[PDB]
Amino acid sequence: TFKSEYPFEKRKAESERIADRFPNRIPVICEKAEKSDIPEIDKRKYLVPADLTVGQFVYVIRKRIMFIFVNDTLPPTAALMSAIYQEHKDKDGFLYVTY
Amino acid sequence: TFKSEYPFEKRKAESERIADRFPNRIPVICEKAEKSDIPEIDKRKYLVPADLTVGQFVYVIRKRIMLPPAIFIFVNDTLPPTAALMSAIYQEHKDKDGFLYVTYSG
Amino acid sequence: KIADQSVDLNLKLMKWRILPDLNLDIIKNTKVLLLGAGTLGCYVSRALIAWGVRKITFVDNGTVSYSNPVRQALYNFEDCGKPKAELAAASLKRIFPLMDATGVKLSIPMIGHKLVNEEAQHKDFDRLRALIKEHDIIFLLVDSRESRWLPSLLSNIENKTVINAALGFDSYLVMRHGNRDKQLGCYFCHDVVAPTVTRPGVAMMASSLAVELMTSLLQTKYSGSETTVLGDIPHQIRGFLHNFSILKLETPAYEHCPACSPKVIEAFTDLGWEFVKKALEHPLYLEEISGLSVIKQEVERLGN
Amino acid sequence: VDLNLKLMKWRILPDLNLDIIKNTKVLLLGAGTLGCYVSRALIAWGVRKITFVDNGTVSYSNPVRQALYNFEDCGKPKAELAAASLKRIFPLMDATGVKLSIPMIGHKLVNEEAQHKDFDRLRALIKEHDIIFLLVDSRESRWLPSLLSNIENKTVINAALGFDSYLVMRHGNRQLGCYFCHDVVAPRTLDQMCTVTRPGVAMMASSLAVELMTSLLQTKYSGSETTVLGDIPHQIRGFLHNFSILKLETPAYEHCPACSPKVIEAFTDLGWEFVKKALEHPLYLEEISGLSVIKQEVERLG
Ligand SMILES: Nc1ncnc2c1ncn2[C@@H]1O[C@H](COP(=O)(O)OP(=O)(O)OP(=O)(O)O)[C@@H](O)[C@H]1O
Ligand SMILES: Nc1ncnc2c1ncn2[C@@H]1O[C@H](COP(=O)(O)OP(=O)(O)OP(=O)(O)O)[C@@H](O)[C@H]1O
Ligand SMILES: [Mg+2]
Ligand SMILES: [Mg+2]
Ligand SMILES: [Zn+2]
Ligand SMILES: [Zn+2]
Repeated sequence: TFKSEYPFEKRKAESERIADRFPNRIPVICEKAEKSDIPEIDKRKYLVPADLTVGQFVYVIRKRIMFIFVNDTLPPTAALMSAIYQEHKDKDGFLYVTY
Repeated sequence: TFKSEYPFEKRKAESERIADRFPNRIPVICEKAEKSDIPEIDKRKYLVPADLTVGQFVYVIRKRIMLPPAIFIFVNDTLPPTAALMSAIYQEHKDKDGFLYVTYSG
Repeated sequence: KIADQSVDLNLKLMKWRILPDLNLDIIKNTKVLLLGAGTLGCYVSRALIAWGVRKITFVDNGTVSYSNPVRQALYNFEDCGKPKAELAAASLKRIFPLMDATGVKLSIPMIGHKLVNEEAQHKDFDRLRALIKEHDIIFLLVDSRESRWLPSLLSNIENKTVINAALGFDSYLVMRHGNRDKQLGCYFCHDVVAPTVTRPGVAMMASSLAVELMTSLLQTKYSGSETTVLGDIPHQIRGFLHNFSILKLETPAYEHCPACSPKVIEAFTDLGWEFVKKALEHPLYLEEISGLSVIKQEVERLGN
Repeated sequence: VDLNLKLMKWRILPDLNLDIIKNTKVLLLGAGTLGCYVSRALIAWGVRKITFVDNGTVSYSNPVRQALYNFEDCGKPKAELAAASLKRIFPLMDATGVKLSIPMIGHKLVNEEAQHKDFDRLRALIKEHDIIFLLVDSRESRWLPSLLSNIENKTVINAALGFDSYLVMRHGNRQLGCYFCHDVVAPRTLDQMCTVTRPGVAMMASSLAVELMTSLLQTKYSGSETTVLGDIPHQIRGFLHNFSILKLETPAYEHCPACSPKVIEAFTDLGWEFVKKALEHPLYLEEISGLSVIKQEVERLG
């Protein structure tokens, strides 16, 4: 997993570096759940724009691997990534999601 | 409750007697849910005919407590359909003492 | 040529472009009896001809009222005073002139009433049974349950498929009757199993669902599923306008139903009109025959 | 006809406002299967003024599906025929038909002079009515009416059909999403001009669309989204294959090619000059709405 690879001090660091360099972007991290058998994509970290919707984010993942739950909660397709960021951002500053 | 008042030896004895005096009837114990606030029933032991439906058994309870128009019946933590026959539920949710235990709540 | 082809071509396009295994011919050749040419009968008949149904027969004993045209989609303002069944048939032919559209002015005898003319209502009973026997699907589209009983019994006896549509103020029930062959319930099973002016949209919803249930029901059932090429074949559809909801329900036949009880079937088979005339004037005799009498007297002994 | 409605009020729903429904001026964009069944549901609800808009003529296959036309009507223009048909039902109707082509997005202009006049007449018709029903058979015929009705702050009720499903939804006002929000927020037979639908679908969508209007016209119970007639859903999706109805609500999308504030402002400043460019070059619309920037950011992340 991403959290396993990097410690918190490095996670919170680049996150706070993303805010100053790409403030319009939102640092999001995705990885398939253990139960899902779908392909796992080529990338995990994404600097999605704040005005991006979840449904638009589904399109980017389906393109990278031919349902997207977050904390036992599948958000509406119409939800913006910036809105989900204000409520679900981790202590490091990233937005962790799964599918 | 009914099972608290009588021990199993007495319960299974009366139930096996009911099968003699009334072969085509099902012994039903009906009690109010200890949480819900519906008028407590006055009679709790019912000898209903085998072909009686759930909805017909709902009707007799509603009038047994003079409840004006909602009533729900429960058997072993499920809501049986209204079209079900009491014999079919008695065949499946029967207790070892020979009684069918049902509960009603608002 | 373009007369018949236009409607059928539209349906062929639907079949070959979307649902190749759809059976259009079974629908087209289905002979439909519409009991009631009111709001439901008018909308049902329009959906049926759009599906290519060639033979539709209206049964109705009423005349067009001044307020009918605004709700009953086959009648115009100039039609006030005219008998409904023949007019509804003529109105269908104005839409699609190749229709085998027929109207029969006929009173369905109603249970719970003293006979006003034994000879005439006997003749009406014979005509009703003959009409049901010659058709394939029977739509029960009369507003009163006392008018549903005789057609339900005759259609069951004649082994025809019945589709009931009934309206509440903001709700509707569409259901198909069980047949004799694990038998499904009929319109009268529920009220004895569970004893205790409409919004314009209700009839439009009920009519279209009833026809779409029929067309699905006419397709061959997939093995291992209660579905067809057109989808589900539910027993009952209940819809509500106030919350824009729709529920599917299924009910078994009830042994003591005053309509489809095996004893009621047996008594009709034995006596026909002789049994019917007694049931019409004394509905309590029906509950005796079906066994409901013993059930009701038993519900008393349990509740007293 | 009024007596059946009058009984509905005091015998059943005393708080039901019938006058607001009767005096609602209704514009029907489309006199096909939806327009015909919608208008019948409307007059049953007592609506007095109904205007049909259609640029078509009755085809041989129309009468069995379009409940205002008879066999003898084939070849006649639809809009005026539909209005006269309503008067055959209810002679006191204020029913009129207007033969007008709605300019469709994604097409070069065939006759700018005539299509400019049609644009003007469309806007004046939307302006003079209270409720606009969008009952055409294609997405491209929905754009301009959706924009103009939003500019004129009129309530829009959209109905669209698939082979065995339907969509009924009302447009938000300057807020809820519009018809064009979903497809760009969530990037098959529904609203496809080549789709032949199961006959019952148009009947269901039509009645629910009108029942939604009558409820929407009633006052809201405070602390709730309900009226004396029940719910006022944003979207209704019905399916025939499993006899289900699903309700859904979506917010207005910032980069929608129809209701985005930047699209509103481009129209407000440039008018027909913006509309003409949008009709012939829809990508120019996505540039104005900001969808272009979002589309190329989905591209880079992919
Ligand atoms: N026993 C019967 N025999 C034959 N036809 C009947 C019988 N009972 C009812 N009908 C017909 O069934 C139809 C029911 O239609 P519907 O209820 O939609 O409208 P209505 O009752 O005619 O008028 P309204 O809309 O004012 O109720 C009526 O046309 C009526 O004439
Ligand atoms: N751009 C437009 N401007 C004006 N009217 C339109 C436009 N696009 C479609 N219409 C009208 O809207 C209606 C669409 O409804 P519908 O699809 O039920 O009718 P149809 O296309 O004539 O019938 P069918 O689809 O069975 O061939 C048609 O009557 C059509 O004439
Ligand atoms: Mg009636
Ligand atoms: Mg079309
Ligand atoms: Zn029955
Ligand atoms: Zn929009």
